[PDB]
Amino acid sequence: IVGGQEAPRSKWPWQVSLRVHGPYWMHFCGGSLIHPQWVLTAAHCVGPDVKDLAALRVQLREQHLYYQDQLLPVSRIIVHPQFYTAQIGADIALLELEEPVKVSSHVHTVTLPPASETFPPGMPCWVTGWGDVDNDERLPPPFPLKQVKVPIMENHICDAKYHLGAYTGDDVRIVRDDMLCAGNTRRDSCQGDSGGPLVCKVNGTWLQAGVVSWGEGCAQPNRPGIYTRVTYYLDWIHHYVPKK
Amino acid sequence: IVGGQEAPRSKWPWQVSLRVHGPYWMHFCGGSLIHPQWVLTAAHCVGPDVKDLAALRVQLREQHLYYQDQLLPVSRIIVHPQFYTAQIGADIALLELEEPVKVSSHVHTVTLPPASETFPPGMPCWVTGWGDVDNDERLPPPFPLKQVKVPIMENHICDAKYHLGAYTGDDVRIVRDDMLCAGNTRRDSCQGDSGGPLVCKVNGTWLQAGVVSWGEGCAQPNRPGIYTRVTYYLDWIHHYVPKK
Amino acid sequence: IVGGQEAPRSKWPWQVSLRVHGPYWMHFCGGSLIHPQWVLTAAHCVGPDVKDLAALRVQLREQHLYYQDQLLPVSRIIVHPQFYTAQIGADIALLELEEPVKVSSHVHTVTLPPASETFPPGMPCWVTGWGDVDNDERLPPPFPLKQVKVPIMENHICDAKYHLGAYTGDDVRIVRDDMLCAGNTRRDSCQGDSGGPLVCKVNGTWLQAGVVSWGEGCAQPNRPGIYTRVTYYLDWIHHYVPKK
Amino acid sequence: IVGGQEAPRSKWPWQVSLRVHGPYWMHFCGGSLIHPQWVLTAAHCVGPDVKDLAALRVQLREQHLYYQDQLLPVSRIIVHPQFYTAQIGADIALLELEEPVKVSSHVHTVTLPPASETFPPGMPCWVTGWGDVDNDERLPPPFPLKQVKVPIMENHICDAKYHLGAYTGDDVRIVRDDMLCAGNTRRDSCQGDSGGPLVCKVNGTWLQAGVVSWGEGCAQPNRPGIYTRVTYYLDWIHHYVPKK
Ligand SMILES: *[C@](O)(Cc1ccc(C(=N)N)cc1)C(=O)O
Ligand SMILES: *[C@](O)(Cc1ccc(C(=N)N)cc1)C(=O)O
Ligand SMILES: *[C@](O)(Cc1ccc(C(=N)N)cc1)C(=O)O
Ligand SMILES: *[C@](O)(Cc1ccc(C(=N)N)cc1)C(=O)O
Repeated sequence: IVGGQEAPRSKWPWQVSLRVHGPYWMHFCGGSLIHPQWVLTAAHCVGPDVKDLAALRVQLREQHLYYQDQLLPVSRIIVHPQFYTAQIGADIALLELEEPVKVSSHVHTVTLPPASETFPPGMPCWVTGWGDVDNDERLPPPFPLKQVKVPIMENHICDAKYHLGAYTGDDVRIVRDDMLCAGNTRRDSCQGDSGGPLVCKVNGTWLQAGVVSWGEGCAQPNRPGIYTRVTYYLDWIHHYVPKK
Repeated sequence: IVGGQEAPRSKWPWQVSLRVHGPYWMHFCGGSLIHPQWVLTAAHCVGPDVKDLAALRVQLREQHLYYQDQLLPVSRIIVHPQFYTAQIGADIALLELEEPVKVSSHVHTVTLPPASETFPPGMPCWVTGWGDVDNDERLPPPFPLKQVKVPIMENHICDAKYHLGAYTGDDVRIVRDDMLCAGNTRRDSCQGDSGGPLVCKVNGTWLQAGVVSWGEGCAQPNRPGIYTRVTYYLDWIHHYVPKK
Repeated sequence: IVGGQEAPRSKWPWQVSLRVHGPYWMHFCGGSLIHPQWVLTAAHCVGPDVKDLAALRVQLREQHLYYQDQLLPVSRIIVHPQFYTAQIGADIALLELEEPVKVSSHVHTVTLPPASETFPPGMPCWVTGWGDVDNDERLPPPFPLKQVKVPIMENHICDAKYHLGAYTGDDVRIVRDDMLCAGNTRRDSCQGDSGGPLVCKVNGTWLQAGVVSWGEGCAQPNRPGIYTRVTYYLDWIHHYVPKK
Repeated sequence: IVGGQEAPRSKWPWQVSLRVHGPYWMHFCGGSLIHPQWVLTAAHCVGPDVKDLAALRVQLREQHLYYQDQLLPVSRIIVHPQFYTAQIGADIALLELEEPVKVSSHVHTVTLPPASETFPPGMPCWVTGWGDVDNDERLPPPFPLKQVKVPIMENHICDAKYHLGAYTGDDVRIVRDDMLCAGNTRRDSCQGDSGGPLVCKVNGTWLQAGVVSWGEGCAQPNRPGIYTRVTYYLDWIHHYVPKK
């Protein structure tokens, strides 16, 4: 997370760390607990190539990355059939936990938005994660969970900003309708934050607007971070994730 | 160039090496001389972001990479307008030389293919460049120009191979129509070969079928090399490049 | 610490970690508390070149490296005058803390051996530290304190081993008299443990036999770890460290 | 070679490049031809740990590092028995070529200084090599052979500087008697030059004053380059290398 501060010990009870079997289960992406047995994350964290579930393990919310690990195995990985590359969109995926978790005040789910929310500019949205604090500036130990308040931005205004300084004709759409932009030159999600959540407090309830997807560098001018529009994949998600 | 051998001192007269002003003008992509004044290459080598022409410079064909440079400045860079990402297609771009070249036996142009030629499997095709001799295995000095003979693949079988081991549904074309495939587990282009020419001998003559675009690594099984199908952009090329 | 295990949360009270002011106060060497206001460590961790005290910092014994840092600043650095290189010997130094520490069950001084001791082969000795667990294999997070039990080796046997496979004449001494050897092809200290302690349980008492000084790699055949022999610099240590 | 320029195609006929069989025979040190069948180089380049001659190979003087290689195998390697560390001394070794060379105007031997010769402060001495051009700044291809003119410095003055900014006592001698100093903050030998010649023109003749040995960084303040004193090991050199 570029900019921001260390999230208070009881702030994002839905945050989860996706780990791989390295020399040690090393954090490779984030995700959010949307149902006691399902995790929502970016497909590019686990695709397009098939991953062996043994190599994967989930860590629910924790204030400092490796200090109190309690790795949960995954039972099934579901990546969107249209996903190939983040720039092409559809960068989203579900990880089914082998066993349901026991929700509490410190670990409980995030609410998906209704298929009628647009998350216009002005909304108080936040991105959270344990990713780099700047370009090629990794998060120094003790790996505290950082949060940042980012500003939504009209896809159209965004798409345009992405053409400034580029050879790409304007008739060519860079920012797809299934994506959502947010951030500025000093506030942005970054490498290692992928799969994490962008949640906005709509009418008092934290809703998950998007999933950290891609971008051209961390907090670069005219290059806001791109997130997957949750509302665009609400149905697909529900094919697997029951309502309650 | 995975596989292959060092190329004869008089084999690929159209080969060029694009250089960036580093500590030195180090090579970063190849090209092909298609007109005494224009260089054909992959857009991804010089785009989508705008590049400083002074920071660029073209080196004509040579047997050993930095022994006898004779750098030529580039007058204009013309990246295809629909280009944003290699996977998305349109990975082609043109470079106009400030000054023409005095063609010879060791350095002359390559014949573009006719708009009809499809280069079906069975054609003898070669790829040329100074790139990695395997994944993360950089070409050792004296940096000899290597050539390798690759087998052409039909796009539908190429697309099919690409779906093997991938979560990406089959109704999702991974290998577009403006792309071509060539290569196998022991023969293929690799990092640093991008922008290079895939040429085939069609009826006793060397035509350039494709420009080294992307791939999922180097010489990996079921992930053959993707090249920009030249015939597709034949028109566009000609809009800038005069005939002869 | 190559080989071994994670140490008990109440095992090595004298352990300290030296921190350099970087992006964060990173650990660069171990060190021991031998007096509530004096830290004993290897000269190479802080010399021969003069270091600035504002950049150096001592952290007391902690189970996991960066979790609950409580940095203490250093008042003075006293390297041994005869020091320039580890191989040449005299690899020892003292760090005067700014303020005395409040000794407890978890954090208290280690007993310096009497000038009479030798710690002959067969001594139950242990080395502890937060270093590499193998050559080029850094300590994976959460950085637990490790401990490994190592066999003391007689100098003359150790010097012979150091000649096996080397060009250096036998008459030439590699292992000096102010050095001590301990370890084998499976248990040894490593990069990062430098400056730490090698304590032995002498007649029901923990005595610091040496300081992790140098070696030709971690746990390598015919190259056991070389430690500074403390009895040798006792009088020197005492010119600054009050008795009790 | 920090500072200096590319040496003329006929300036250092005695120059040689030592090569280790890697992915390719990479230059790891320089040396000099002191007799048609022996090469003199710094011991640390080939010791103290025994090396396999099948992996070493000597390339004679060549203007550009890998372009026109002609590797010669070694028959015997003789490391001075007192060697173990450069800071300790006796950094000198001899490689015997399998066959005598055919010396010529471009490739022939250098003259060894007479026992008397001292090389007073200010001497017109030169260092030549294909090493780093600055700390951590490697010599970029085409790897020209570089040279630089460095001023000799008296051992007692040089040793004085090696104490400036260092804890080491003035009573402790850092710059040993079998070493020699040369260079300054903008002209100095560097990483990869080890073993190369330090020749001085003394009364019309180029005499090999020293051998690049060690130093605390390249072109660093109060840390002039330390070379091995040749006059010092003459007798030994001659115990193997015949006179003429
Ligand atoms: C993701 O962290 C990659 C990623 C995501 C988002 C941004 C951004 N600037 N918004 C940069 C990088 C991963 O895959 O590690
Ligand atoms: C290109 O060389 C990248 C590149 C090109 C081709 C392949 C391949 N497997 N055919 C892999 C990578 C560059 O950008 O340097
Ligand atoms: C020390 O840790 C260096 C060091 C010390 C000891 C050994 C060993 N094999 N016993 C290897 C390396 C430092 O300077 O970090
Ligand atoms: C030598 O090149 C190491 C070396 C020698 C001398 C200097 C110097 N500044 N005089 C720097 C480095 C090797 O072992 O590669």
